Amino acid sequence: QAARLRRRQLIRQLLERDKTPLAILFMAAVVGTLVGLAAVAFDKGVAWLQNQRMGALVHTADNYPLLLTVAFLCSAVLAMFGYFLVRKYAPEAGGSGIPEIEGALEDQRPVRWWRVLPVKFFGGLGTLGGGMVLGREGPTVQIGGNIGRMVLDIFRLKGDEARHTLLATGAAAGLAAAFNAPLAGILFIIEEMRPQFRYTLISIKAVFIGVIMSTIMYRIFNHEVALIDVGKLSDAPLNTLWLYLILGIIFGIFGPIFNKWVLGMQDLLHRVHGGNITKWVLMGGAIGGLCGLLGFVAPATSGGGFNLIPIATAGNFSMGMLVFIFVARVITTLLCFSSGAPGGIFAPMLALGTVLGTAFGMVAVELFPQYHLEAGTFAIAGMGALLAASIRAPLTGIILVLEMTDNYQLILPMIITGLGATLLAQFTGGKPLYSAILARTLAKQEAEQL
Amino acid sequence: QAARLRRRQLIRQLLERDKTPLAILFMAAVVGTLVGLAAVAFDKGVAWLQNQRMGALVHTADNYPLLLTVAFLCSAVLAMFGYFLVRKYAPEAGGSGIPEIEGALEDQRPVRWWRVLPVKFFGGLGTLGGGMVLGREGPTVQIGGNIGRMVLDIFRLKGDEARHTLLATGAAAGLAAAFNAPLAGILFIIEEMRPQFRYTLISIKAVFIGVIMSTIMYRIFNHEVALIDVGKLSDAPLNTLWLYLILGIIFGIFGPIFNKWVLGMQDLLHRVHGGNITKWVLMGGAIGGLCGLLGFVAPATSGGGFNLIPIATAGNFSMGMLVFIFVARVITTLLCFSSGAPGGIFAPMLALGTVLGTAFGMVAVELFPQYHLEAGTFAIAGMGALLAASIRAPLTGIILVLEMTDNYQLILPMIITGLGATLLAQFTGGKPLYSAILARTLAKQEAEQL
Repeated sequence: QAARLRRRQLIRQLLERDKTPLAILFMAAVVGTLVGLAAVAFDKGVAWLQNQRMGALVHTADNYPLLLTVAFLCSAVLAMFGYFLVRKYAPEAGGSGIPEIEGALEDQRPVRWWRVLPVKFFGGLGTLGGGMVLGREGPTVQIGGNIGRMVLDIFRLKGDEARHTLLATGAAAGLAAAFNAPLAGILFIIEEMRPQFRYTLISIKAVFIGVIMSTIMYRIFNHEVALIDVGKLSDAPLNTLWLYLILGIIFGIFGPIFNKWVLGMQDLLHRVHGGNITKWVLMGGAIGGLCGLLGFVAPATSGGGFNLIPIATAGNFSMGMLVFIFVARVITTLLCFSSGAPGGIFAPMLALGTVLGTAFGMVAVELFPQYHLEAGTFAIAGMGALLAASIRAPLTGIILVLEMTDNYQLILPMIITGLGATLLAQFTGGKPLYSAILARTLAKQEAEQL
Repeated sequence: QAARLRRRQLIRQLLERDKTPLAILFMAAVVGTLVGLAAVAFDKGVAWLQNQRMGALVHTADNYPLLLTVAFLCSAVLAMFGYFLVRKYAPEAGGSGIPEIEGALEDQRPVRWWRVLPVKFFGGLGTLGGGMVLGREGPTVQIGGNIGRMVLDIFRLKGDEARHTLLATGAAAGLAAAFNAPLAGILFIIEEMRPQFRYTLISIKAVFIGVIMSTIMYRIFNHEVALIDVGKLSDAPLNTLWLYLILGIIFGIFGPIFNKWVLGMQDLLHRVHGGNITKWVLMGGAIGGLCGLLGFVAPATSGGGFNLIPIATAGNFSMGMLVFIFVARVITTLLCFSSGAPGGIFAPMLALGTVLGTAFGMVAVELFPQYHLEAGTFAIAGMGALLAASIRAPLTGIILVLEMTDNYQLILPMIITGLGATLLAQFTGGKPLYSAILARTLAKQEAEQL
């Protein structure tokens, strides 16, 4: 008897499908333009801070320790400013922000646009211009979601659909304009950040409008220079796909170890300061001054993670340097992100994945010679593999790497590794990172209520 | 006040995420291999039948009307076989198949793998080798869904998640092996074919296994024959994006008119025969014969439409011929899909979109000289536009055209034309075609449920 009414409802629902009102479809363009302006202001600010920190070496270019000490000092105070702002005015700004946007899409974790926008925009600017290794997409995604919550009370719009829709398209535009990827912004909304346990009416056309009205405002400035440039590499033949599957096995068995390391280092770095604000700011300044000293000398194991990647793929880079770069980048990414720093972790995961991919490719080109292999394709194949192993977002983790490279023909070696890094991460016994940070924060929020 | 237990359940849900059983994840590989085998068997059979229908002219290459009438006769009987099959044995194999899989995934529309596979695999072979304007997409997606139901009663696997997951990965691999696109096959499922109103539990990873396990089986049998081969066209600068927006407005004002034309032609060709099986298969023979005739003479306005796109973009063509090609293609697609013949209207939408894109580009290169334009860019921007304006699937309509063309440098004109198509196809008042066909057959089912 239930089949009589569900078809009567399904006919009435299908004859009015994908019909979203013009109020939402126009308010999703102003948030796209605003996030597109704010993201390029963020990028110009971090580029200006990096340029002035690189130009500060010519003041005293004679003494080595007294030359690195002033770089350590400015990278320390530029991170203490951001840490002090985050711990004082809005403690929700810490971490990567994508778990709090995911929480705000499911009615917990209240977003405060009046409070957390001009502490994120001025704290992430400091701790990203200070040479720390953080992906500059996390603050842009949180800034996008909070600009979406800003322009819903500024223009006083009402409804239990608009506060899902504008909150989604802001966090789509923030991921689109931080990577110059106008498709990964949509595919990180419809795959990961949407609530996977409840049906919501997130307007996909409004997400489209916000993504293109932020990608246009990203491409008006800094015209067509990409964040990563590498030419059309060698095509991957059919008989070598099992090597990419083996790389997926390695990445999937590495992923949950990285998640356990991050979730343990968070407890350790919280225990070493005990909740004291001044001790936390001093520890953040010390841990950022490490990030800036390695940005000054031996500059490969620091920075945003986009000055290292295109020279590892199809480039001269020895394995003895490569294993040190991998170990040091694990250490300094674990120090940066797992310390409450305002900053996301996509670009360090992409850098770790492409360094381990270059390592596996340099192993395979000497171990299996009869395929006439190239070591450059394994870096592009394993770029979107640590994302598929630790975020468990293996469709946008492949679409982003296909987007920012313009190297199509290894889409099947990319997608094999993107599957095999999630199969042997589920069967290993891991959890997704951006769904575990939200669970930990929700447990900490609930356990305070006695 | 109700947040004393729902977030406590949300913590338990978020900790246990992406935990798919190994039985589902292993049954999602045998369906991938079987769809990858059946699709390339379908493609090799339709290629062989096209080869015999093309080599039949060598036997009688002296007389024009006696050469044309035997082509008319074989193209008529090759469609009468498919029409007689689809009307005698399984009447649910008509049309496209994606509505009869989307309705099957809503736990309506009962799947019959014992009855729909050996009618589609032998009738959609004949009506596509005969030369009708049908895609090889619908008959592969429906064969995929029926295989996904076949290996669930073969292995007698019981579940409330497996009967949607296998039915989803079959219709994922059916689109992935029809275009050599292992990303459009997933982005058709997680965007369009899933339940858009009810909360479902389609596991993303088990679609993701079967897509690559079908793409490998595709590429292992067809060596290197790409679908569409056009070179790297000139990238659109940011002062001519409004031309792609205007093309999107034209496509959006065309889209619902095309949908209403198809929906009207369905009732017209239903009323012209009145349920008579012999009159219907004679109508199918006439509509196959007067499409194989245009396959022989003036061969642009027939076929799947993939022997036309490299001539349309980056090729010499006249607008006075292109107008006739467009109107004849709309007439023959209207007469071929909307007549119950087993064939998807997906490739005759791609060909129509790139024809209208070339017709916009060859107007704009003359009307706007100072832009230093190139007419082949607008064809690639308009190929992914009729899907966004009539199927209203504007994400897979962009990812698929990015797959089978390999032109990333115009991804922003492509996405602008796609959403400018869906905006003026929503504000005109149209419905998506795959959600209108399902609503019409559900209403026809409710009519006979007295």
